[PDB]
Amino acid sequence: MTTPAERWGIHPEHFWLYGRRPRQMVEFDEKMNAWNVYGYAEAIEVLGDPGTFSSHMSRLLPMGAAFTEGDLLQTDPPDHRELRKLVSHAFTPKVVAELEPRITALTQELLDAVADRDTFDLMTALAYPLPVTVVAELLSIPSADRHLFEGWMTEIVHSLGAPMRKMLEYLREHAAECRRRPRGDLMGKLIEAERRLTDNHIVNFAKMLLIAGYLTTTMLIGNTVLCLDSYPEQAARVRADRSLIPGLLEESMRFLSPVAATYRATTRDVEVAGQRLSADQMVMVWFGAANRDARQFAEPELFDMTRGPNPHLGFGRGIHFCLGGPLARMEGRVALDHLLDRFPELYTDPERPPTFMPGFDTTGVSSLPLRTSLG
Ligand code: HEM
Ligand SMILES: [Mg+2]
Repeated sequence: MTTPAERWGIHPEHFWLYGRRPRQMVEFDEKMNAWNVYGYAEAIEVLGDPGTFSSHMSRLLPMGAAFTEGDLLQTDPPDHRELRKLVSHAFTPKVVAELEPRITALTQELLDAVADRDTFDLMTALAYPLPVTVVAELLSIPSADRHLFEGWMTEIVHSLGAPMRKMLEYLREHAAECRRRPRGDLMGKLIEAERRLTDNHIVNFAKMLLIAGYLTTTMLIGNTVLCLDSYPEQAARVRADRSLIPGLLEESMRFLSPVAATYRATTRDVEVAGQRLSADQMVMVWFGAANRDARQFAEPELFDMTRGPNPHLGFGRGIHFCLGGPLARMEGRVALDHLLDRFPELYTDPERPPTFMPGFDTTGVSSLPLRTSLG
């Protein structure tokens, strides 16, 4: 069975998508000026030692100058635990269950708009519009303004290979307005914590949460549909047994990891897998490669939606593991379950092929033209 990567030419430089094993699991990369970690055990070691492998990437900026406080992804212990503890109750299974009906209603509304189409782009119809609502609800952003965020996000991703300033100014005004009558929501918790967090900290957290929760989820949705198109026997079984959807989404994350790598900075000289890293060097931890390591996964080149256990690193591991995982799992499940209900047949179009997000550290669909019948 031809993989999505082979069929569509996904990230030829991500050699693990093509079954090739690294020469060694830790290796220095000249173009990025960074150490790459490709192995599962080595990724676990790096992720589990934040004292040596810092997430505060500003430490690598050259002599000179830088304000990332409030961004949990950039924050090391001891502040990391304190900031995460302040916000973590916004991400629980109880919150997931409270938001699920809203996500289901929005999914059905989005599908009504395309249900009669002969062809449509899954990404524009469903995968891009859906994931803003969760982040907007967490941040108490008015329903009126959520469209702004979809536009700004996709625009900024386009520029990278105006919208960011407008988004940040909205976020600063939103922080200032939320101080007027704070409520028992996440914005209020950020405001009330006690030094205290300033609007700069709150804007950093809000920008982080949009980066973290939007396009990742979009890619998960698109990637999973792409996998169903390439593995149609598995897709038929999913359609007939929707309890397979969660394991399908986990295998999609293992096989096409939306976050292909994260970043660390060494704080000291350190040896990993026989390699001598120096202090003040960048380390890229390639979740996508670790997710193909045959020391951990049997037949890692095969897409198997019933793989279980499936301890993939698509949501990370250790202190920074994805706080949004339960929300993302729900969004993917709701999107896929209703898509399959509304379209008894879906196919890619060899004349309008899928395209992929450009970032070298991502693995995901950016456009997915589909046909709703053959003919
Ligand atoms: C399938 C979709 C998603 C993927 C693949 C994903 C991937 C990741 C990964 C790999 C990390 C760890 C990064 C690191 O350790 O350096 C992470 C962290 C994070 N993600 Fe996600 N994520 C997803 C969905 C979400 C959603 C929906 C939210 C918001 C609810 C979110 C918010 C975050 C936050 C806040 C962090 C930082 C956690 C911390 O610093 O402790 N993510 N994500
Ligand atoms: Mg350093």
